[PDB]
Amino acid sequence: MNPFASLTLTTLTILTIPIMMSNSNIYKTNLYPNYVKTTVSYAFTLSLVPLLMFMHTGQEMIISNWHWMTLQTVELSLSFKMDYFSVMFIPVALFVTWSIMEFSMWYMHSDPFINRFFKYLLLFLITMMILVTANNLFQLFIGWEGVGIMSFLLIGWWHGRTDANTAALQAILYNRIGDIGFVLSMAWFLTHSNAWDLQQIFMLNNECPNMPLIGLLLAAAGKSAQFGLHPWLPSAMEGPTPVSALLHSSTMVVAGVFLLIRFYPLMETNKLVQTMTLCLGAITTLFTALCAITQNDIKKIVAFSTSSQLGLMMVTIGINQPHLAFLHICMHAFFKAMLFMCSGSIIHSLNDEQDIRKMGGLYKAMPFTTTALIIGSLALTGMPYLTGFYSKDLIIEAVNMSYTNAWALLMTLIATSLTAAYSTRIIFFAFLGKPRFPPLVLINENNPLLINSIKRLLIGSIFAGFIISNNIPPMTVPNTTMPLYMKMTALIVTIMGFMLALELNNTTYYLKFKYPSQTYKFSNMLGYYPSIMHRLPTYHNLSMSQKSASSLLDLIWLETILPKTTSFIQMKMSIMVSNQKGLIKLYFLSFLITIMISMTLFNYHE
Amino acid sequence: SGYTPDEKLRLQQLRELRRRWLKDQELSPREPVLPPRHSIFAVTHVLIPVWIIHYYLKYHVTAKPYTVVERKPRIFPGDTILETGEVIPLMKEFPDQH
Amino acid sequence: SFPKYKPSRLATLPATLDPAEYDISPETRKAQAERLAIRSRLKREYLLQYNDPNRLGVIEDPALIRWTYARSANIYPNFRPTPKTSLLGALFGIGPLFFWYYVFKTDRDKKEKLIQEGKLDQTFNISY
Amino acid sequence: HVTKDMFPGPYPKTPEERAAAAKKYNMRVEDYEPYPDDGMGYGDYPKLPDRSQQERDPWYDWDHPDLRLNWGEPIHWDLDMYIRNRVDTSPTPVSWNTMCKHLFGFVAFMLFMFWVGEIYPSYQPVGPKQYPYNDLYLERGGDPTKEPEPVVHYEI
Amino acid sequence: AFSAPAAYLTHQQKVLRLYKRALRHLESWCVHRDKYRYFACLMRARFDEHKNEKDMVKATQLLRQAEEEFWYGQHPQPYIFPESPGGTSYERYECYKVPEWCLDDWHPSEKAMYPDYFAKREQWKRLRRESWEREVKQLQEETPPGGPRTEALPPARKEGDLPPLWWHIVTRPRERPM
Amino acid sequence: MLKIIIPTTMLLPMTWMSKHNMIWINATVHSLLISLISLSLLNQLGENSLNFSLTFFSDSLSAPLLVLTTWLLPLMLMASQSHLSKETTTRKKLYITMLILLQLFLIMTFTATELILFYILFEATLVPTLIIITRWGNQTERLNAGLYFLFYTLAGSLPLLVALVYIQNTTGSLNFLIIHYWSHPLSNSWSNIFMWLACIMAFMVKMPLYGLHLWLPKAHVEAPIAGSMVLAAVLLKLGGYGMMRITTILNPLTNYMAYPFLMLSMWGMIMTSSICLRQTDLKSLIAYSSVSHMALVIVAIMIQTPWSFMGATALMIAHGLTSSMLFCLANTNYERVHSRTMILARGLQTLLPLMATWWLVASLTNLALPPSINLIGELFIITASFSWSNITIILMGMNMMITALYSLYMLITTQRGKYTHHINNIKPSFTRENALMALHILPLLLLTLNPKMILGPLY
Ligand SMILES: CCCCCCCCCCCCCCCCC[C@@H](O)O[C@H](CO[C@H](O)CCCCCCCCCCCCCCC)COP(=O)(O)OCC[N+](C)(C)C
Ligand SMILES: CCCCCCCC/C=C/CCCCCCCC(=O)OC[C@H](COP(=O)(O)OCCN)OC(=O)CCCCCCC/C=C/CCCCCCCC
Ligand SMILES: CCCCCCCC/C=C\CCCCCCCC(=O)O[C@H](COC(=O)CCCCCCC/C=C/CCCCCCCC)COP(=O)(O)OCCN
Repeated sequence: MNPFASLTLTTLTILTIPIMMSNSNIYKTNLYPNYVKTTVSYAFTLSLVPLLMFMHTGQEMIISNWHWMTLQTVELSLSFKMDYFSVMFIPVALFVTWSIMEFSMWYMHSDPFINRFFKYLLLFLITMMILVTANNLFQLFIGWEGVGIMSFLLIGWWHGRTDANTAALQAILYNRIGDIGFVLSMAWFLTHSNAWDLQQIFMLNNECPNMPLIGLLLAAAGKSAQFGLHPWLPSAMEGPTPVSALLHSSTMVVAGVFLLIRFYPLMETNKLVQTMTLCLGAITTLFTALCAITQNDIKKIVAFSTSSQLGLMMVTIGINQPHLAFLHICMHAFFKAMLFMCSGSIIHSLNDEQDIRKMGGLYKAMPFTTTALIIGSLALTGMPYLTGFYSKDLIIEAVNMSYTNAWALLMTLIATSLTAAYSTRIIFFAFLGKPRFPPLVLINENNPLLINSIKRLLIGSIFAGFIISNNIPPMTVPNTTMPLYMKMTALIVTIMGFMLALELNNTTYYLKFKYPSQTYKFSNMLGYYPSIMHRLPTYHNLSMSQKSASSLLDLIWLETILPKTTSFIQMKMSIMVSNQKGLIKLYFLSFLITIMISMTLFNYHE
Repeated sequence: SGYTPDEKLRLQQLRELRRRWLKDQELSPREPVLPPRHSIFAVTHVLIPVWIIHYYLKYHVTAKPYTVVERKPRIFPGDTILETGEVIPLMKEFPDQH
Repeated sequence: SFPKYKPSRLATLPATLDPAEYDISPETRKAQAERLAIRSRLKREYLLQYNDPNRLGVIEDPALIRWTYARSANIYPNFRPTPKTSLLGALFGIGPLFFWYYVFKTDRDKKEKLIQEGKLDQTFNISY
Repeated sequence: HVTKDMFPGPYPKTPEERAAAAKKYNMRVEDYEPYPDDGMGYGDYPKLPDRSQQERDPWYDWDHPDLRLNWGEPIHWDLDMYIRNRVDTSPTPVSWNTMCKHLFGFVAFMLFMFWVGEIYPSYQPVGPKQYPYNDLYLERGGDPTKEPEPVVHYEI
Repeated sequence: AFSAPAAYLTHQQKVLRLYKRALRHLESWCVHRDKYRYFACLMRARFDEHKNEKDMVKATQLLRQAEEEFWYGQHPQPYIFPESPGGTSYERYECYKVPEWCLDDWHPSEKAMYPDYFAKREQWKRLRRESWEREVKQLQEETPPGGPRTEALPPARKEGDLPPLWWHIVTRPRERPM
Repeated sequence: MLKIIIPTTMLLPMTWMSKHNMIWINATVHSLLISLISLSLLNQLGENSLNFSLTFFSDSLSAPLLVLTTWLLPLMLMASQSHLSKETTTRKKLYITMLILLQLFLIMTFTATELILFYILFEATLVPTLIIITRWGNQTERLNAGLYFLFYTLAGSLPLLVALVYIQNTTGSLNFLIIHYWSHPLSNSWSNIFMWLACIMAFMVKMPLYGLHLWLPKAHVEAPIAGSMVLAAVLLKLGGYGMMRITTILNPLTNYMAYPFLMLSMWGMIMTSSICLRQTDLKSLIAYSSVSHMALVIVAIMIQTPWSFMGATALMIAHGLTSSMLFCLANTNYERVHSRTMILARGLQTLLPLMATWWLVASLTNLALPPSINLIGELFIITASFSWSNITIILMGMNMMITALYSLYMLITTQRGKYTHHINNIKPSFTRENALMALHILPLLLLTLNPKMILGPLY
């Protein structure tokens, strides 16, 4: 038999073995995190082989190994799609998870439940692999909700902290709204195409109507934190930094984009949903970028950067460039995970401080962290011949040269400048200048776990773009002919962002003080979206849920109409019937009345 | 300004008590009185699972129609088929705009 | 001088912006002392049971019991059929039911008379 | 041990009833004010200020520190709505009715501009892409028995 | 956190608290140390300008308009110490705090490990049991007839007395309990 | 069917002749044995039901319900023996006798061939339940709860009796097979409209339909733990089973007589789910959740499609397991702290970790996480409703969100945060409680592997 299927399935199978060993003796020892890390590294090196097979001959496969259940004309089977997307995304995710687990072995060393933490990370990885390789919509929904619940459990890691529980429930709430659209898509696809698998859906939908695509778009907007349902991603920074580095920056967050990429044959047949996807993406990238440039918490800045890049992925899905969008997902994983790990090393060195206003001159104190964060910032901004460059510069080129909404294009360019500005803010504030942290200096980045993990993602962020771009078949008709000014548009915009952010940051040394502009207050308080949307709908819903549903209806009117009325009436009739004075005169008088009535209204009637 | 006499005295007493308690939370040298191969990982975690899966796919899953479907391989002008020994003729003498 | 801050329901007025805490009279101070005394008597009553060595169990709180009783069992004894109560009950009770009846009945009538016309695109719709 | 006169009752109208009620809830009779006497069913229970639990002093030594409550104190009718996992009424830097204006204005401006950019798209000065075999007629769903109309392109 | 509160804040306490808040928010606005130091001295001076005012009414109005200025000019995102009530580590270790009474429900096999710790715990329990009644009696002695007036507690006054209501203050779990 | 029934009856004198200290052991062992024997009814022919005799028959609709009943009895015994320890030997035997009589009535009701026998057993289930609630209920409010449970049920079921005897006079039979094979359309007349209502309202009040649901919070909250377990797991499903059986003689009238019940069930789904968000009592919250789930089942039965019937069967079974587990979980804490208020005990994960795991799993199946059978049933019903009308997705979508909200709210309020300082009597979890939770949970998870067993006749 062909090796391709056995290796692709073994890659996902061996990831479940440390979960099976969870009840075993190894879990109670201090050897468990290293064991999980080693397992993940072996899974990565194994998944490297099917990638080679595809890059050589373009091999793709689907495996329907187990039949689960059959409803009359519909057959549900455990099926795995092992196309380009699966075999390319599996090794990237395994590589990033390997780096972040090696990082966690250092960052989370004094946590008393580090074993549980490692188990939780592994559970997330398994559910994400399920999400990515699924061939029908039910299995994809399993992976969907699984990463949702692992996100909930990992955000509320420190469950004694109220803000963590709030952020976890917020992620669940926003996701549920997105889920609504997922379930709508499933129902439409079953009552119209009579299937849940991708194959039958592609055959039977040559002209896909609006409703299933709008369901898929709602699902993607929820899962990828787009402008309607965006606020949960920055608030998910309540979790430990490794959770943020893997789950909320480079892997789980791209699922909505990945869902839209899985269904691109249907979306290229509908221009309305493409317009909607493009517009939603354009507003999201610009808005998140705008909120990021005034934030003082380092994790918040990187989370808003992640939201902005997800918006960019959605705009490149909107211009009918699914393959290009997928490439960015792979490229962005490397350097965004590295950026989060660098922020984490900083936070741990500075006694769990995350505000950049108390981080001084670390350019010399933390040389390796500085090198890595600078290289990651240059990859994020699209520096030439870097991983970021192939993915982002091509996206800007394609958005410039397509029949596209003009406002979306303008917002995309402004966001491309904003990206340079926020990156500049982090470097200027965190690494340059004089120290602003407390005097007991505990700075120490001399741990081989941290250095090795960050160096691994650093080599990735430098070379993966070139290697991956040159080792895949071309699915895109390249833009070869464009005006020089248009060609330099990404570069021109990025340099403008660099220069203007650096100017406005240099002007903060001056001994001059002014009160904040209203645009500043809008940018810093996140457009007041969480101030209003997290108080007004929640208040009104909870208030109506008590005052109207609970009290006015259940406790009062539903009681009044059926049971209380019955009791009151029967009580009145019992009092009327039974309260006789016991005088035979009165009883006998009635008997006379009764006798007269019967012999007249009964005896005259025959 | 500052503490009252009773406040300071009570804080001192509570401080002494608390420091004694924290001191006595320490463990003695014996406290946890407990009552009474190089390549082994790659063979039980990679080799054994791939034996079970390849056996399962080769003899059970592929024993039924349409369970493992591979998209058919690309053919190019000038390629030679393996089964029939066919040769697909090349492609029409390009205008050669060198 | 500076632009003023106006409070609302979901963003209340800060204490330092409250004109009431800057207009102090002796009666206000006596009220504050009374409140502190009430808080103090309650605190001592709680701490005497909290620190008791011989006390095992859950200290019972009459304020919590009053809250749950008022929120569940005391509601119907204190209900009166009022124009407000009756109108709100009718609205929030039967309004939505008729709204949804109209919506669903309209949609299904459209769909059925569309099927009678031979016009719906029902191909491949075997499962229902 | 919570006897019968410990429990909320009907709306008090005499001042002696108001005094008994205020004492039952551990309040000053000057502070205790019940809900208006409509038929809502609030009855005896006190109408406390509508602040959240997030607004309370976090530096005080509460009996229930995360709830920010003291044992025996009157509990707000809507405690479970204000537990600070939930609705927050804390004062904000910018006024409500100013945040609302800015948010609504931003969103309305973005929607208007996206509709405008839909009317006025961007494109390149190019002709429609051309495809060889009658615009790939057999490729895009075929039906090879109905003689498509010849789509023929000319060099330029 | 440790001190019993009073019925109200004096004008002086309000003024000091406003001073501290203004300084902290100014430091939030003035990131760098030198610029903050400059503007903090300017703040201290502007604060000292009205230091020796005798008219209580005008002092109150100065405090009021100062509070209005602070509210209009506050930082929307002031710096918070990580373990402070708004910090990113505020209640991070509350899931690790286990009450000490849980140790009595341990299995005897669990207490077989750690014999010395549990002997010393039995000593502490003896101490509390033999101090309780004196604590109650002392609190009844030193307290006015109309109940206590503040949340303040008296110290021990005799030879071998302990400050009343000390057990749950002395036996706090820890602030990094694991 | 006799092989299952006689041993169940035998359980009666076995417990009456047992030694005072062996009643729980004996009853539990032989209840489990009976459950194992019953497990053999899941083999179904396909085209038709298994007709053992003229009096009894088993279906694919029926088989899952019987196995759940027999499995629930030993769990009720495990849950009861803690709070019944102080009771006299005779009263403990009487309590066990009530549970056994309830199991016996339930098994017969599901397998009776004709409607009059089904009606008699379906009504006989009222007596042991009422006795359990009113005699062993902890609170004073139990007496009121018993009256509400009785009267709401009889006010629906007596018109059903009249309708059934009328139908046998006009048709000649009430045997379900004859009823099915000789089915004829119901004309659109006032007589037929009232016959439809009299055939439907008893099962509606059993479900319960929204607005006729007020008996359920009372009865489920005031009952002892085993009473609550059997009231939520099995007794609610009598309405669904009876409706699925009876709607064969009601066509084509159901096409428009179902409109008000569909409106009530969808909007009241939203209503009861929202109510769960502001609940101070922990049992009250689980009761209203049951209401919300049964509203979904009512919709599924009213729209009369094969997918909706499959979803209804799966949801009935899954709800029966999950709701019983949630009631037992709440009862453990109640046993600790002797109060039902949800905010009394907080941060219990710090004190009881394995019980927190049980809490998490029960809360995850309550919100229908894939690929649990709760989601299988809910998804099938939602698809059928979408086919019925595309606008149902809005209501269905809203319900899914509110359910996640209150499920995780309950989990977070009881397990997370910090523990109440004053309560110091929270002892470690007993082996009995952990085993009870596992015996609820393992069967549900096992059911995912073989979904068809709980799917029903339509499958
Ligand atoms: C709180 C929860 C309680 C449980 C919910 C119970 C729900 C019961 C509702 C019954 C559903 C509908 C009943 C009958 C169907 C149609 C009703 C009628 O209004 O329709 C028209 C009937 O026309 C008029 O409306 C006549 C009926 C009007 C008199 C009834 C009084 C309704 C007022 C509402 C009282 C509330 C009832 C429930 C008490 C709690 C149709 O026109 P027509 O084609 O000619 O008649 C069809 C019958 N034919 C064929 C024999 C001729
Ligand atoms: C489409 C169907 C659903 C649409 C939405 C309908 C309205 C939903 C209303 C939800 C009511 C839930 C009430 C109970 C929630 C629990 C209480 C709660 O969560 O408190 C608020 C809690 C705490 O606030 P924080 O700021 O995070 O605190 C940090 C400092 N401590 O935050 C929240 O979780 C509130 C979340 C409410 C979201 C409501 C706004 C969402 C609006 C979405 C509309 C746009 C859709 C997107 C369109 C995409 C393009 C196709
Ligand atoms: C816990 C609350 C539950 C309340 C349930 C109440 C509703 C039950 C449904 C209606 C009850 C009575 C129906 C009668 C039983 C059916 C018998 C039948 O079908 O015979 C009809 C007879 O139909 C009737 O006579 C019924 C008339 C109604 C008499 C009693 C009225 C009681 C109230 C009616 C409305 C309430 C029903 C819905 C309320 C639901 C609960 C809120 C036709 O037979 P013929 O007489 O031969 O006619 C053809 C030959 N000429």
